[PDB]
Amino acid sequence: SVKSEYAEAAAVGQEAVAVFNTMKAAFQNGDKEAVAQYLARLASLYTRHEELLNRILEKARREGNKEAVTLMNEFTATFQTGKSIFNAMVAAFKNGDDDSFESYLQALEKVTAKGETLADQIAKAL
Ligand SMILES: Cc1c(C(=O)O)cnn1-c1ccccc1
Repeated sequence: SVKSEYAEAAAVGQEAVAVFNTMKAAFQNGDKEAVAQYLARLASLYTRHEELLNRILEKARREGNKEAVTLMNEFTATFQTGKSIFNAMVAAFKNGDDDSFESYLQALEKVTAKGETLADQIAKAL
């Protein structure tokens, strides 16, 4: 069901949360080789989540489920905001710009928390 599919996407999202916080600790401690590997892991996790979310949105549209479509349109738009900030963080790491990295890390935390306040409504609508 789209709902088992939603729970699958939610767990993948949670895996990125977990890896992100381990990565933030590694960044603070100065362990750049660890950060590099976590950033690759996260890229894969975020690419996977994006794919699952598009499949859920496409299934909502074929169902003609208007409230689910509306909420997933908003949620996916916010996801692209996170994606752009994440890509900028990765570039700041590549450039050795720790100031920008710290900034982007903070901004991403605020974007993802705001984004996840839509989850309750998505789950009831799907
Ligand atoms: C997971 C997520 C959300 C959310 O879960 O609401 C909002 N943006 N992002 C995101 C974070 C990093 C990369 C791409 C997207």
